[PDB]
Amino acid sequence: VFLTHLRANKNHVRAAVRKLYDIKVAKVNVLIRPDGQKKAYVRLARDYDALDIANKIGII
Amino acid sequence: AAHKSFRIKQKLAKKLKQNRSVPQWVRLRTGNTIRYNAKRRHWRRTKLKL
Amino acid sequence: MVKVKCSELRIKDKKELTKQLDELKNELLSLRVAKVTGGAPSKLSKIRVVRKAIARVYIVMHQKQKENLRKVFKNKKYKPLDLRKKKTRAIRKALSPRDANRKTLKEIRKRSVFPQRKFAVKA
RNA sequence: UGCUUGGACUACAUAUGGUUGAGGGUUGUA
RNA sequence: AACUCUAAGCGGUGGAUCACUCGGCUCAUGGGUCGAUGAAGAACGCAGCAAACUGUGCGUCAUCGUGUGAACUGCAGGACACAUGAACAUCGACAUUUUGAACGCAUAUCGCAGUCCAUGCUG
RNA sequence: UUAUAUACAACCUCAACUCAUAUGGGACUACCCCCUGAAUUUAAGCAUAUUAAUUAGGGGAGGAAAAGAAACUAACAAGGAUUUUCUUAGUAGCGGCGAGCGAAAAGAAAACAGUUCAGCACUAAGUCACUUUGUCUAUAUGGCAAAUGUGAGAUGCAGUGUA
RNA sequence: GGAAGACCGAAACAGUUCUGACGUGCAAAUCGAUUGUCAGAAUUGAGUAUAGGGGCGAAAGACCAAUCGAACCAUCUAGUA
RNA sequence: GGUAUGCGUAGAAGUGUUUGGCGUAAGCCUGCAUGGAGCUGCCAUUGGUACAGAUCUUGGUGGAUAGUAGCAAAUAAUCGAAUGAGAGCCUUGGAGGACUGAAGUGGAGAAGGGUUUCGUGUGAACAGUGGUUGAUCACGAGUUAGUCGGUCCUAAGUUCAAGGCGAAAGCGAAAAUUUUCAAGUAAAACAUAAUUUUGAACGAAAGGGAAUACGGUUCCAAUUCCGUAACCUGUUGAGUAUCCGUUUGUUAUUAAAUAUGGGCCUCGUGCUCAUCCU
RNA sequence: UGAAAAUUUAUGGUGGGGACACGCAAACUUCUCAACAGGCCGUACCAAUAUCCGCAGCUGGUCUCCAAGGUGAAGAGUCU
RNA sequence: UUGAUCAAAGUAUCACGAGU
Repeated sequence: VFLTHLRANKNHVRAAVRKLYDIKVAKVNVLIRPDGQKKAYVRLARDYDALDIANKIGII
Repeated sequence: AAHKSFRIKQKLAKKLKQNRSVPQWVRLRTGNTIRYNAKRRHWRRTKLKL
Repeated sequence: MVKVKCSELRIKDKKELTKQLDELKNELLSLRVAKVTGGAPSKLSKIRVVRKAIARVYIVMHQKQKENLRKVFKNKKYKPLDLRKKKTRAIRKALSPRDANRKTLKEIRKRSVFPQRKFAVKA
C-alpha cells in the first residue's frame, strides 16, 4: 500500500520505488479514497519478500 | 451517485473533512468561545448544493 | 541537528548542497513512519524543525542559482522577463523619467538668458 | 526508433523594422 | 385539610434593569499605491495532537536578510544552535499548486493535443 | 516588358510568419469623466411642464479628472485664461404665465504660469530611429562615436516662426 | 386468412359520481369504493430550442417552479392617500 | 458646561417591601434585605426624553392541558432462553403461527443523495412510547481495471472566426459575402496537380463503439484482488510461395527445386527463355 | 417510408516499385510465432411505507432490469 | 442499350545530350 501526492500517474510509482528501494513493480494499482487521498497498490516481484521490505524499512 | 466527477470527488472531501466536531482539547485556549461547531453537518437536516 | 544558519550555508557548494539535501529528505520519510505507526517517543517531533531546516536549503541553493544569473545577464538589453524590476504598473509602461524630461529646443532657449533672480522687491 | 519523465514552448487584435513574398495594380530596362 | 380568593416569605421557569465594551458610525487632517513579470474572487493542499477565523503555495500556521534581544504553552516533545539568536515585528531576498483577461485546443470530462531539447528504457 | 506569349528592376496598393522586439481587454468607484434618459410623485385628477438634462445608467481616466490662454465681456472715467466658495438672487425670463423651475458678466477672497502646432522665406535633410562594434558605466526598453550597416524620411523630416 | 385511430379488460396513465372516509390530515390535493381509453392524436427517461408586457396554448386567459387578467428578485421606494 | 472644602468597598446605580413619612398630584425622601463600582441636588443650557393601546415589532408564559385533543390505513403477533441497573417490542438468537405473492414489503442498476455501507465502543438530547441495536453521535477502517465506463464520432442546437450593424454591453440571428479565409498532399520547375467552402469546437456514463471471462477469496470490496484461462491495439524480432531444363543428392526414373522449356548443339556443358501463388 | 458521422473492407485505376533461375532470397508480409508497454479517473451503500424531493424517517409524484408451483383465457384474482 | 473513362500518347524540332 502507499499514500501519495495527488498527481501519481502510476509510473512515477514505477519510477520512484525502484529509485528509492530498487524494487521491481509488477502491477501498479490506484484508487482514490474520497477523503482526498490516493491510496496506492503495487505488487512485488518474486525475489522480493514483502515482510523483508518493511522490516528493512522499519514498518512493522 | 457513482458517476461523480473530479470536482465533486474533491469537493466532497472538503464537505467531509469538515464534519468532525471541535478539536478535542482546544477549548483550553485563552478565551475559549467554541462549544460545538457552527458548520456541523448531519445530512437530512442540512443540504449541500453549492 | 544544529540549526543550519543560512549565514553558514553561503560558503558551501551546490554538489555538497544536493548531497546535503538528500541526506535529510531520505531520513525525513523514515520519521513519517513514527507519525503513522506511533513510534517509540510520544513524538519524533523533529519533522517541524527539520522541515524548516530543509526549507533553509532550497532558497540559498536558489540564491546562488539566482545570483549567478543576474551577473551573467549583465550588459544586455532585451533582459530576462523574470529579472526585470517588477515595481509598479503606472510608471513602467509610461514614458521613463530620464526620457520624460527630454525638454524641447524652443523651450530650452527661453530657459537660457532670462533667469529667475533671487531678489526682494521692497523699499 | 517508440515508450514513458522532465522542462521550454505554441492566444488573438496589434504597432515599427526583418525575411520570404503575391499581384491582365503602375511603369522601366531588355 | 380537597378546592378556589388574597397578600407577603421561599423555591422555581425566565433575562428585563442598571452598570461594564479588545467593537460600530460620525467628524477632520494626511499621502498616490490598479495587471501579460499573472491582478481581482474560488476550488483545494495544508500543521504533531486541528474543523473553522487568520497565515500562507509542494520552501505549505510560516519563510532569507533585518531589527529588537528570551521563549511560545492546554500538553507532550524539541530549544538555552541568547555566546554568534528565542519569539516577534519589519520585510528588500527568494518563492508562488490549482484558475482567471486562459497566453496550447479546450471543461457537468482533471479528458485531447502539437513542437523541441533534456532525462530514462526500447534497442 | 501586359496574342493575358519570358526575365529583371523599382513602385504601388497587400499578405504570411511557434520571426525578432514591445504595447493593450481586465479588477475597483465614494470623487471624476463622454454616454444612453426612464417612474411613482407635485397640477388637489392628467397628457407639455415636474421627478430631471435624474437610480441601473458601464466605454473611459487619474491623484487629479475635465476646463483653460477667449471667434468672451461689458458699452462704461473700462475690463481681460480656467476652475470652487460669499454675493449677484430665489430677483431676468422660461412658464396648462398652473404647481413650480432658473442662471448670469459685473463687485470682493484663495491661488497664480505662461506657451507649442498648421500654414509666406526658415533657406545645402542641416532629420529621426533601429542595427552591429567599442567608449562611459547602470539593476537605464540607457549617454559617445562609428561601419556612415539599415530603414524611416521629400507624399516632407529639423531649427527659427503662431489666434 | 387478422387488417382497422374497432371492443371488455392489467401494471401505464388518467380523475367521473359518491357531493362518502380525515378537512389543527396521510397531505399547502391525498387515501378507499367506484368509472374511461389501452396497439396510437397513444404512454415517456435523458439531450436542446422558446423569455416578463413575453414564452406557450387540439383555446381555459390554462400553464411558466405551492405564485398567471402578468410573474418571480434588488432599486428610483420611508413612492401617494 | 458652571457649581456644592458633594456622599462612595466603614457598600455607590437599579431590585424587591406586612419599616416610617411628606404633594392637591406627577414624583422623592427613608429603614431593612440582596448586590459589587460608580453615582445624584441647586442654575445655566438642551436630545433619538416618560406608553395599556397601534389585526403594533421581539423575547419568555398562561388558562383549555401541561396532560385533554388524539398518535385508528397496509391481515397479527407469540410463549421460553438470554443478557440487561431495568424489555410487549426494537436487541437478539430457539420454536413456529400468518403476511409480501415473481407487473413483491425479494436480488441488483440509473438521476439525486454524500460517508449513510462495516466493525468496535456506548450517557444525555435524536428514533412524535420505551431502548441494551440503530440512517444520532464516540472511535476506527473501508471503494484497486488495457477488456465494465467517461474518454473518440456526430444528432437536434447552443451562434462560440470578424464581412456586419449598436452609444457601448453584447446580438428572443439557415452568420452560406469574409487576400491565400483550402485539411493539404513524400511534393515537379515556373502561384506541387484537378482537387476543399463556411473556417473551429463543445454536445449521448440511454444513441453510435478496440477487444474477457471463470472458479474461489475479506471485517465491508471483484467481468478490478490473487489462482487459472483468452483477446485487442501498437511496436520489435524470428521463421514463412518464392533455388529451374538439368543434374549438385541421385545411373536414369528422381529429388532440393512453388511447374522449366526451347531451338541449337558433340549431348549440351553452350545458347535462349522467363516466374509479383495454385 | 422508418437518423447522422468517427472508424472499415474489398474492388477499380494509370503510373511506379518488386523481379536474375543453378538462386542468397525477400516480403507496411491481410501467414505462423516470441519479447514489449497501454496513461486518466468513476467504483463501498440506500436506490424508497427509514439514505430522493416533499421544512420531517410524511399512505403522496420517481427512470428501467430480471419475474416461479397451482387454478385458469392469462403477466387476472385468490393461494404456497 | 443501369459498363466505363482522370493521371498524354501521337506529333514535331530542339535536350538533340550525359554516361559511352
